[PDB]
Amino acid sequence: VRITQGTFSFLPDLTDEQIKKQIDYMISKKLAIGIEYTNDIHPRNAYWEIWGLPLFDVTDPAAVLFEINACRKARSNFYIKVVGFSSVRGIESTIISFIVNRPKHEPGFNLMRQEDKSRSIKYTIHSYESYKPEDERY
Amino acid sequence: VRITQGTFSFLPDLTDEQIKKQIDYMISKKLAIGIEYTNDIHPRNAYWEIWGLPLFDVTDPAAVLFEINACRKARSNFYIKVVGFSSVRGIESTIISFIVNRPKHEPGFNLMRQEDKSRSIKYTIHSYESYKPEDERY
Amino acid sequence: VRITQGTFSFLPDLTDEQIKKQIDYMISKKLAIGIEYTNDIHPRNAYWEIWGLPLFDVTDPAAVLFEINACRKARSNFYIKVVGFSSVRGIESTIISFIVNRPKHEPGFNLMRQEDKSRSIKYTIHSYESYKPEDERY
Amino acid sequence: RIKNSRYESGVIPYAKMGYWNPDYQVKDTDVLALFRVTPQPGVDPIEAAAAVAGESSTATWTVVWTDLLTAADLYRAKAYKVDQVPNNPEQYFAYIAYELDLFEEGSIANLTASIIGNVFGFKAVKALRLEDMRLPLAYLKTFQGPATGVILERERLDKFGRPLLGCTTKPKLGLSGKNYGRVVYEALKGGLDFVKDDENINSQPFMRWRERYLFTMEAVNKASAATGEVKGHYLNVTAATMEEMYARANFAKELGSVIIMIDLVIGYTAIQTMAKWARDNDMILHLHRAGNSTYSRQKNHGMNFRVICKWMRMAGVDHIHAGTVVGKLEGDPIITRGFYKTLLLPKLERNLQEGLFFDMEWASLRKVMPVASGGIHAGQMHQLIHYLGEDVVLQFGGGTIGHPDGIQAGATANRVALEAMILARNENRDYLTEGPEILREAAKTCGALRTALDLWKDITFNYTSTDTSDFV
Amino acid sequence: RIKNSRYESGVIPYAKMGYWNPDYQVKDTDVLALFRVTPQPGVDPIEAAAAVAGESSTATWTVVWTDLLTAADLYRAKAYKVDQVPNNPEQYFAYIAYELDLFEEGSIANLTASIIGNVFGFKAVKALRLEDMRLPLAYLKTFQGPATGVILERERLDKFGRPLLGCTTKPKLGLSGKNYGRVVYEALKGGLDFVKDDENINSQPFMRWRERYLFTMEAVNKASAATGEVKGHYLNVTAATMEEMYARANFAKELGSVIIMIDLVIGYTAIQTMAKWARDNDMILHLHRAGNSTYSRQKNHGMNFRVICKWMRMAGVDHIHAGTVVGKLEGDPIITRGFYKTLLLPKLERNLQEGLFFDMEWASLRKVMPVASGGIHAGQMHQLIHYLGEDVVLQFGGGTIGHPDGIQAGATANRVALEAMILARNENRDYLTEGPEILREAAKTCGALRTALDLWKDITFNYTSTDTSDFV
Amino acid sequence: LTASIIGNVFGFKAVKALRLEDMRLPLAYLKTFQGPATGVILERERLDKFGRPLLGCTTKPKLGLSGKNYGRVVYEALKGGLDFVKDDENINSQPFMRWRERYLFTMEAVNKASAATGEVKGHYLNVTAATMEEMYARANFAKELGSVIIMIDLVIGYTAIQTMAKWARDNDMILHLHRAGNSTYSRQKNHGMNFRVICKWMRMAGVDHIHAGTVVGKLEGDPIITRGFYKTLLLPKLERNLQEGL
Ligand SMILES: O=C(O)[C@@](O)(COP(=O)(O)O)[C@H](O)[C@H](O)COP(=O)(O)O
Ligand SMILES: O=C(O)[C@@](O)(COP(=O)(O)O)[C@H](O)[C@H](O)COP(=O)(O)O
Ligand SMILES: [Mg+2]
Ligand SMILES: [Mg+2]
Ligand SMILES: [Mg+2]
Repeated sequence: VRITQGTFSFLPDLTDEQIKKQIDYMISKKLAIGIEYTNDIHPRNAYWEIWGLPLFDVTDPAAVLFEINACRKARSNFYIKVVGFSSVRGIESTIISFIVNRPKHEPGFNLMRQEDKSRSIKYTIHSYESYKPEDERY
Repeated sequence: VRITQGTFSFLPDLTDEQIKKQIDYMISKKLAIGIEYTNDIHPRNAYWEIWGLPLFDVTDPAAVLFEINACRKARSNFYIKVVGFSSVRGIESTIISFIVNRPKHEPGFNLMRQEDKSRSIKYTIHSYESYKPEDERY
Repeated sequence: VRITQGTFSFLPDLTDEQIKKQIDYMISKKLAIGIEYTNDIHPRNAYWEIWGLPLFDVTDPAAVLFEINACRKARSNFYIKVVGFSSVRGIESTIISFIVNRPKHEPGFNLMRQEDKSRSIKYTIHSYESYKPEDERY
Repeated sequence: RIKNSRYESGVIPYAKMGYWNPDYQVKDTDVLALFRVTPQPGVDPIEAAAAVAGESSTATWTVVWTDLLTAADLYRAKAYKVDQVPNNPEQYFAYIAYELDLFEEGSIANLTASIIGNVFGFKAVKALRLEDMRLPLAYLKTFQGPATGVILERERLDKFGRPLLGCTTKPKLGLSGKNYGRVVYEALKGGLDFVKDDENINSQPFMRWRERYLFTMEAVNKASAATGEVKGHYLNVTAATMEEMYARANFAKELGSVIIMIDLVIGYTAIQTMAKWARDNDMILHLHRAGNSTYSRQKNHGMNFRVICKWMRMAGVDHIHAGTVVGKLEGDPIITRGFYKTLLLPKLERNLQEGLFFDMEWASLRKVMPVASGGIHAGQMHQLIHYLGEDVVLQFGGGTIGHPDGIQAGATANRVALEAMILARNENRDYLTEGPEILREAAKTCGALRTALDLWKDITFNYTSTDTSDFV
Repeated sequence: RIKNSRYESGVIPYAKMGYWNPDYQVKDTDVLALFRVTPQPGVDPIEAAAAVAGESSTATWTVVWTDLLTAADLYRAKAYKVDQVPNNPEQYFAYIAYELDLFEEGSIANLTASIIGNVFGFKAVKALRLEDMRLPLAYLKTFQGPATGVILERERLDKFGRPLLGCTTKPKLGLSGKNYGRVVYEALKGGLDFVKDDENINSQPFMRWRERYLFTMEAVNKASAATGEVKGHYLNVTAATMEEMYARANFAKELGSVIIMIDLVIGYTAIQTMAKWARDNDMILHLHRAGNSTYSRQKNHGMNFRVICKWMRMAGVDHIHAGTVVGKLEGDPIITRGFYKTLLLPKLERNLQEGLFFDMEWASLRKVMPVASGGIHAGQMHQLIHYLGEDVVLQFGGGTIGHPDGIQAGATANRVALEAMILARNENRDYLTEGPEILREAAKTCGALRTALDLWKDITFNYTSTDTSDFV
Repeated sequence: LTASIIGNVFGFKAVKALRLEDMRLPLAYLKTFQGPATGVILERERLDKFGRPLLGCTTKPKLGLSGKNYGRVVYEALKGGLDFVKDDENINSQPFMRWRERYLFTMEAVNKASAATGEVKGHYLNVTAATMEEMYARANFAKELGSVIIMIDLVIGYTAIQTMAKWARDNDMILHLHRAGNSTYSRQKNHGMNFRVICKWMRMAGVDHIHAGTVVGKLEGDPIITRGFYKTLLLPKLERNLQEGL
């Protein structure tokens, strides 16, 4: 499948040129920029692994590109995303999150249907790769 | 196993000659004809994938045969069924559904028995092929 | 007190001349006319004693006056009222009820206040004359 | 493969989609609605009527093939007649018919979600007013109707042959529970049948609800023992959540109150829930139509109050305010007569002057008692009886409490005025014309009434009505 | 003995009764309301403003001595400023201040019972519109605010940086539960974040609610497994009684739905009850403003939608439909901008052009997600982003299902169009002007979008807005 | 309805015999009734079985099997190709087999058969009992175990049937009615009540299945009169036809 989590995942995978322009957007909005990664892309997997510590006052986009490329080099068969956080009072949350690296092939998800009361079903979605240990995925 | 979902699945797999006669029946009853397919034959999998859009005013059975054969050519290792829908007020539902294509070998289903209160069990039926990713089934 | 049950009880006690005109009103509306009496004027005393049987097709007001006066003669120290009933489908109820006789002096009512949960009270209203047996009232 | 017919993708006008059919024969099971449509300049009236019909039933702005998966022809609503409004070239009366199967049984919410859901904000229509509706016998039978109803109400009160008299406590806001009970006792003892909370009296810093309920019930029972009458006070159970309303209603039930009141502003689901509660707990339910004139005042847009009268008689309310012709609030005599007929009659006959556009049988659902309130006083009594009739609750707030000699005196004045007037009516006197003299004659024996007549003698509310008939 | 002063019995004008005070200093705890008053010919504007203030707070038509039993001077509402409406000699803007103590904490019902209770049907006022309200910090803190709120909603969905995409299932009425689920699966798999019941889909002869809930949840979970996204479908729990609504809401809860929807037509008490339920049960609550345009369309009478936006953000709703500027329903760009600001911002600044007459702090109550729906299609994407911004749910019913190549293709077209547009926005391109070209460029790679752009290319809804600004 | 129509008149001395043949129930009255909890169309959608009759089987011997053995028969019949198997109408809870065992063992058999065929399978668990509380207990346990269907016997009576029809609608359960006791009044042409009347009353009440006869079986069923019964149960509008007794 193509995992369509992330702000731009129905578009082609962004080139470094396109990523740089998005980082300029994040810098103009004074966002803290974080790089996160996982090989468990369950929609409800709220906490991907953080690559270091979020870059807080960023003036130069190249610093962020360097870290994205460093993460890609160390975690090639992982999903990597860039997150932009706003500390402004009404928000205090992520305002942009997009995928910058995908493994070569995504298997997809298994859907478990447990029969419960009458026609009610309890569902479990589980990625096929997460039936393999972490070190053996993708 | 032989999946016995479908109106004629205890009989031998219908020849194109037999299918044509069933399409004549659907045409005499002014049914909308749909072709659907899946590789997850769980009994409760209510929504198989639609092959295109349902053929609504069909006069010639050969048009439907063409699409059944086109689906079989593109989805050879899938379950394919033909559905006939009636828009008549008391009905507004499917009145015939039969399998026109089966993969070469069907593994069957796993039965999970989770122990709950006293001797009550919660059951999960899951097809063995659906433990494999979609692109690797059958 | 002056019991103000009845349609015209804030006005002076109606003269026979005034009663006759009210009976003409009841006759023009084809009402069944009933004469009822009691010496227990509790507001919730829904069933006063009937003086005979309701006069159904009345053409002459004098017939009703005769019965009102006969009731007054036999039950002088009782409350007597004239009731007009309409059998018309949406109604099937009394549409006028007024007092035509009152005893010479009305004592009034006692109010009992039984303390219940917290500041809630359960109330009993009881006419002072109904502490005397029926034959000894008024 | 792609479609090729009436169901091929694209935008075609609503009239071509099947929502305009001048030859449609109205089935007895159809819900019929009459709209006053003002289309935008350039929009054909037939297309506007079809647009209203379409968007209140099955259509959207573009063709969708999924219609074919339903019995589309039956579910489409059809505008079947468009007439021009008598003295207005911009407005049209559009008659639309809706199939019974489109509605959920017993639900005012589902009915309104289709009829008034989205069409009033449709760009192509400049203005739109829902004037009347014919609700079919088969749909009407899925509704409870009034919990008590006029007939049973009068039997529980033992009060027949005359209007009932009420009073809103004044000032509207600010009294304590203790003082509220004072006013209630005085007015009921003085001769009123009912007194009520004002619609905005609920539970506030100056007075929370439990005190008012406790003190009021003491006053109600004292007044009952002092008069020999069944007395009541409308305890207002309006609250923010359903649980809080139930708490207030159940406490009123525990104390033995004969009646409670709710405000329209709680909404349709809360009203229906309370109507059922009232039927199950032998409680008279009074509705105050708070917020109603936000949409019913103007002739060109909104919803005419007779529609709300039908929906609320269906919902199950026992009293609803229906206007005084001569009071401080809007009420044209001919249009107000239509409202009263809608609430009280077993069958409605089409009468264009009253705005009753459809004949309608009421499926033997009980009658709602109309309430006439706002800026009225004794003196107007003869025309109140003349315009509003016998089955109405006449409420005098200011007309009672504003009396110089006290609240008891105010109440007596109103009660004596009422009784003298219907006595005269029953004697076949022309009470409309002789009215001032009937009152003057009764005033000779009742000083309280004399003072009331002198005080408010010249108070009249002569203003031009906004909601008027189109056929006069 | 009888009184002799300001409190002696009689009728004196509302301005003399204390409801007009041009020197009143607005206390920070006051509820302020702005009314557009059209008095009847002959009624002085100041007297009309005083009449509105009086009857929405403490007065009645005649003097009542009982005022003296309260701190009357504090409880009286005061009209403190009357200005004439810029290009209309008949209309006046009246600013009225109400004391905090007049209102029940946390209750929209009590607030409305005073502000819109009776004054709109007052004979002396020919027309009356409630334009705006300043709700004080201390009153606002007694309200829950949005159950989830925009920020938490996006965190539960893991969707940030772009508008969310939805779709109403069409035809509006007539589909079965099984077929409803078909449409839901196709649209969600194709790329929409949400699909919804239409406001009038509740439980009817053609489809009862339990089937739709069961089949829809199967479709939602299949779509989620097929995309790797959190998906949802607004299950409509609107019903006739509160118990029936709770039953539907609780079944949706049991099945694991992330969202449910209600219609404004259920009323304020039912809405507040469901807002609390949603907070307590981690459910996103969508409000459909059914019936809203019955009172908000006309500039001279009713209630402007920004007032309903404030009341519903207070009540606790998570989504409310706030209009599309370019769609089939009414939405003037400048007035719609005011609505969006009311729902999304922490503090509102007075801006006469948008109709925001008061500065207002929102007491840190959560943000409501505006929903833009009705007659929109890809192609309008660049101006949808331009007028509505980032935090909005863009809903394409016909714009998805009406696509010739199927529902999945419709959904993809809309999703690709959205993403390409905010990508371009983020790249600092003038997307308003370059918009047609951005879409055309994305269409080269996505056939589904190309076909959507061709199909609805010339569909525009150019009509004159009724609800317009007075300062342009 | 029945308290007026069949209340006292059948024992009236002046009438030697009396039979209720048919009734026209008006649209406005019909709308105050729920109708079938599931109904044919939705039932087939929940089972994913269309175009052919459904096949069932009553377990035999009627009385005497244990819970364990009842489940054996259910498994074998469902795996072999039947869509449904059922309790016999007089199988409720008795010394030889109490109800909880039968429900537990049957559901194991139903799920094994489903996994063995790829079909939705079911067994009509009979919830007939002496009191309403006991019926609710049995129905709710069937609900807890995930049974797609339950069955009741006419002999519980009209109020219990209506109460269970509402329960079935609210709990997504197919409700089968066995017309036990029906032929006590419907067999003879001169007195009693013709079964088409009971068909109308039960379609109104809300039942999802009712036994309507086989023409060629061991129980009474004239082809023309039986056709009338089937039309009453299945059609949206009934047309007057004197031959069928409509
Ligand atoms: O608040 C008021 O103004 C009233 O209490 C009347 O007081 P007064 O008796 O002292 O005037 C009523 O609620 C209005 O009649 C409601 O209007 P409508 O009846 O038109 O719904
Ligand atoms: O019923 C309708 O018409 C819609 O489903 C839109 O359908 P389409 O997407 O197929 O046009 C929405 O509820 C309206 O947008 C409501 O209006 P508003 O948003 O103005 O409240
Ligand atoms: Mg009032
Ligand atoms: Mg909609
Ligand atoms: Mg048997």
